[PDB]
This record gives sequence, C-alpha cells and structure tokens, in this order.
Amino acid sequence: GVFSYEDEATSVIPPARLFKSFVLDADNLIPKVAPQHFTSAENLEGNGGPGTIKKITFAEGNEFKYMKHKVEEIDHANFKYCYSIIEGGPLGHTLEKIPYEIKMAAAPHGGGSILKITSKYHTKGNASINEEEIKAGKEKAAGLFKAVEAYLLAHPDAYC
Repeated sequence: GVFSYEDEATSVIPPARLFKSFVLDADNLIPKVAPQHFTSAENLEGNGGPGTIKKITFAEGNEFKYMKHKVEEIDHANFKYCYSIIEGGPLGHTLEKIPYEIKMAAAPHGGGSILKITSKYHTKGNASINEEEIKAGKEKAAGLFKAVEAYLLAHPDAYC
C-alpha cells in the first residue's frame, strides 16, 4: 500500500552544479528543513555513496525517537538523488519505508534549474496506512518542502 506527496523549487544555479551541491548538502537537509524535530544524523554503515545506512536521532518526550535512513541511488545522466527511512519507531506502527526522490531538473532557460522534491509512504507487509499518517505525512511534508523551497528561493548569494 502506497501514498505520495511532492513539491518543486527553482534556482539560477544550473542542474550539474545543483547536483553536486545537493549531494554535499544531503545530510545537511535534516537540520536546515527540520531543525527542532531531528536531534542528530549519524553514519552507521557504508562510505557515503548510495547503499550507505545512517542512524538518526529525533526529539525528546519521555523517550527520544529513533530511525535509520539510507542513501538509495544517485545519477547524473538524469540528475537524481534518492534516500529512504529503512527502520524506526516513526515507521513501526504501519510502514515498511518512506522513500524520497529528488530531481535537478531542466528549466526553460538553459542556464538555470528546477529542483523537484518527492516523498512516498509504503506499508508494512500487505497492510493499510493510517489516514492519520497520510494527514500527518503530507503536512509535515509541506513543513519540510516549503523550507526546502524558501531555503532555495530565499538564498541571497546565488549569483556566486
């Protein structure tokens, strides 16, 4: 069982530069688009290319929250980046995984780019998702992706 949600940003930066930039700022997404919510991200197993698992720590509240991420695939020839949450208390109730898909995307002007952001939410075994995890899911995701957007769009120094 699967649900999905998405958003798309823009930049004066061309795709191949924004590519290589987002790759180096991927673990940096966590504090810069969800600052209060996560507490740390940590490299668990693998060398930082796709395949690599991260151990993730998230907010206090009688018991601090636990997850694991993994980088999943990266391509230049169609300019994509991918990760998923593999494990955690935030999945455990109904979800196998929440994958993410990112595109550095051709703009109608060839000198700039679009930066597309995607998330998808997949159930544990043959189960059904919570409508409460849909409603939380997309809307926490407007929280994430409008801070990806206003991070990108409100970046003042992009002429460099």
